[PDB]
Amino acid sequence: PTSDDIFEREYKYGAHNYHPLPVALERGKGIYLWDVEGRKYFDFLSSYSAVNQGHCHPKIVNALKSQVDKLTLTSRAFYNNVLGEYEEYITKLFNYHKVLPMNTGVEAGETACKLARKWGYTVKGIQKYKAKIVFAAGNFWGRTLSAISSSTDPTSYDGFGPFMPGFDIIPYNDLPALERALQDPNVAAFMVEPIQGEAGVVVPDPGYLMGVRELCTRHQVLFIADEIQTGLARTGRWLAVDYENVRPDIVLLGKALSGGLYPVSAVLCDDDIMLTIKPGEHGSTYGGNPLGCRVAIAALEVLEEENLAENADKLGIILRNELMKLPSDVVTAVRGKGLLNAIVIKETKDWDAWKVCLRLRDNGLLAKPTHGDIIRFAPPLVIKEDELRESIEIINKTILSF
Amino acid sequence: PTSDDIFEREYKYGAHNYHPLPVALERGKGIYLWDVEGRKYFDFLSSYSAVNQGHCHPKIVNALKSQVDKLTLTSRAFYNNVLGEYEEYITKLFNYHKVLPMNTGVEAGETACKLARKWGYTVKGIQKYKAKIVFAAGNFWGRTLSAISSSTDPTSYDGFGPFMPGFDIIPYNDLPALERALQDPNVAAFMVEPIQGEAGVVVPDPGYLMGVRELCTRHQVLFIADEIQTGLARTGRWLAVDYENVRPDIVLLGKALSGGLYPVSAVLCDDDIMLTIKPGEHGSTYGGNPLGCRVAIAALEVLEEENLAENADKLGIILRNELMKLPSDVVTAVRGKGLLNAIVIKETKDWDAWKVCLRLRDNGLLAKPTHGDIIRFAPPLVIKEDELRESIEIINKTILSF
Ligand SMILES: *[C@@H](c1c(COP(=O)(O)O)cnc(C)c1O)[C@@H]1C[C@@H](C(=O)O)CC1=N
Ligand SMILES: Cc1ncc(COP(=O)(O)O)c(/C=C2\CC(C(=O)O)=CC2=N)c1O
Repeated sequence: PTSDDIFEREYKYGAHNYHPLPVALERGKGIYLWDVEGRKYFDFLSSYSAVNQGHCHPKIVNALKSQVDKLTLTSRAFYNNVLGEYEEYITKLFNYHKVLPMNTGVEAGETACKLARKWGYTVKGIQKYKAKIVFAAGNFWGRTLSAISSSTDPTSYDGFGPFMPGFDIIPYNDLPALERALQDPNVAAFMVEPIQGEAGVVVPDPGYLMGVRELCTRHQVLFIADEIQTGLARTGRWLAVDYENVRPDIVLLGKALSGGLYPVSAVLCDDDIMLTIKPGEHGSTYGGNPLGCRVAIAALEVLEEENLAENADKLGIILRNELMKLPSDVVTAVRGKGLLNAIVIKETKDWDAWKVCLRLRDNGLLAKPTHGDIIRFAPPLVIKEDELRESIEIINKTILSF
Repeated sequence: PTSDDIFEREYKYGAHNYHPLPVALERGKGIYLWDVEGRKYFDFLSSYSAVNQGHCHPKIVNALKSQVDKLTLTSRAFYNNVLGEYEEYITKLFNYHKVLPMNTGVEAGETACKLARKWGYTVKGIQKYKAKIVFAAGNFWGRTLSAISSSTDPTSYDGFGPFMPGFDIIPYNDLPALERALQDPNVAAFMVEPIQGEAGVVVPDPGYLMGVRELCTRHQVLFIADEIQTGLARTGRWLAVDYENVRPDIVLLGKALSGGLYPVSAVLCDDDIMLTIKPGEHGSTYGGNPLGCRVAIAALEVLEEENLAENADKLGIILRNELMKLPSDVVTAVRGKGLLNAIVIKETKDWDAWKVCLRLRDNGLLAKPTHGDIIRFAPPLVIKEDELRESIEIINKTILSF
């Protein structure tokens, strides 16, 4: 089974909704990935920041192994002995009254939208089905019809049919626009990434998140922080909103909540919001199952025990300082926080970000462009300074190779 | 670590979106569950048919244990060695050109709606954005904003903001209604469960599915079969539509696709539909990851080698025959196919379905009511005839003790 055999088999039998970088991995550990021919690569994508803990982290693997012989799925029609322990752990970790467990990032987002509308109708007092949710241009929170209904990316929404009403879009990093939107008392929530990941690591100006908090509070609007990609130590803090000391009304976690071992996502908020949803009014077959819950407890413990936020902070400072040494008639922008970083590749009609990632792959480093000309650099947070130095050398010699 | 500790902790720190049967499980094996006090129960819900293969089936556990050590998540920005093997396997198993992997059943349904809309615009010629999707009253396909927009159950949609446009609703088990609805040329698809599960195991009349297939073809409308619950041997066939030899345009699979070990779903269809979605136009972080694909291959293999379809066919006949022996004063209807079955209870001031289910629990059998008065009986398909008779005697004991 060769890489080309793998490419062709997927092309024949799988949908073509992805165009992946041509590399075929069969193993991963820590910061490293191996393809089927045995070549080794630095992972600088981390599955979009889902493997913050590194691939196949042994403590998470052992949690999964311990629970899978015991009990894996009851559905929430019954109780089991694991879900409560996890719920107590994660609500006490992030200091919210309650958690609503789901599986994928987009499901946590859908759940937040449902809580915001329910809260708007039953607490704020909006007349039924006039509630609005505001989003920021550039946002990505998944691919359901609701989620693409808030997207400004034509590839997400075009051809996918009438869109969800009550979803309004304002520019990112634009407080007066948010103030203007929040003039309308029918607005129930503003959902926003503290740093926009799929948009290309778009870091807003300092004080943006503080102003969001103050505007949402002043207008009695729920502040929903999507931290599915920025949370869990990726940017150098437990939540990226910790950089500004801001407390969202709802927090979304996913991705790294499981170390990549299991689709686990979380909706955290206080009772005044969460309990707007009554028994039978929301759910998911796999949401809150014992296996994902054991995996999630272990994944969070790893983030804490190994001090991965502080490592991400220090190493991100180093990586950004080395990337800013790149020439600028080639790299026109370097941005990021912690180990969520990007560069912007001045795309001639001679070379582009894709060619850059193909040559990075040839030199043993795996990264993928987004929105054409942006290259994200987002390695697992267990990377060491010497490993980061070697990877930076790969990046330098590749960029300069063009 | 008692049952009441468990109830109390979940009340404190978990969302209140379920009201579960008060039983606190900590182990499952095959058809059996054990609670934290050591009490043993027959599982007659099967996590809504996600554990068709029984709890903790060893072949699926070993598949998961074999992969969790190598590679669990690259995202589909890269290729991995497992996904294409699984795609070849499942597509040849069900005789469709391609599969689009997702994680949860609602995500497969959303994916199908997006396929149907995009096919309507790009193949059928419907003007953007006028494409409709027809659904049957009583349908249940998850809890996203889209899915509840097509629901006729007030508990799923009431209070949940404005609804998704372009969905029409007709009665179930009603070919003339479908015929009338498909006069509109802007209809792209009809999505329907071969047997409505959450609605209370509502079995359509013989020939309904043949007539659906005929009307969809006659009017150039996609037939989407949601077999997330009815598929994978549950009703005594690989797909419930196999009872009438009908081939939907799109098939949804979920739940038992992983034996309960991992959230895996799938959307199956031929090229002329599947390839209306181009690269970058749809995906999911965890969709198609190698861990889920290894468990899904093993879960399917279990269903084939242990002959669970024939088992559920024969044993479901035995179960329905014995449930029809119950008194028409208390049990007013019996229905089902294979091991997907339910009874309807005559509600009086001396018993209701919740009371019956609490007493079933006290007698060693776990079931949950749906829509008030319907009890579903759905044990794992690995159950044996003598175990099924023991369970039936627990049901007789319970019903006749009222
Ligand atoms: C994921 C993403 C989601 C959707 O999560 P899901 O894929 O488990 O449904 C929601 N919120 C955020 C902030 C993120 O990041 C990815 C973002 C994309 C990227 O290129 O960064 C691709 C996604 N799968
Ligand atoms: C036919 C069908 N289609 C889609 C979904 C959504 O799947 P999901 O929960 O997102 O994985 C389900 C799940 C159901 C049904 C159910 C009950 O009471 O029967 C409780 C669930 N959570 C389903 O049965």
